[PDB]
Amino acid sequence: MMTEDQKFKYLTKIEELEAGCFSDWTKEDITGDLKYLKKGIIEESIELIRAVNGLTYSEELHDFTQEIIEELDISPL
Repeated sequence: MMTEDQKFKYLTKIEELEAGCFSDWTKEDITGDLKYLKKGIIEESIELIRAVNGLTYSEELHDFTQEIIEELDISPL
């Protein structure tokens, strides 16, 4: 189900895309209501499932670009 490959691209995503661009480079298409599901693809911890049953709970995903989307962006691909 995609993911796992582009997850290392998160390195530079948190670098540049932290600006809040609607060219948000978090995988393709919306999985969550506001696409914000796509962040839990890498660390997939169950405690994060509390947020949308898919994404970060915003406790640990920061180094993996969580606050870039965090329900602020709604841009699919």
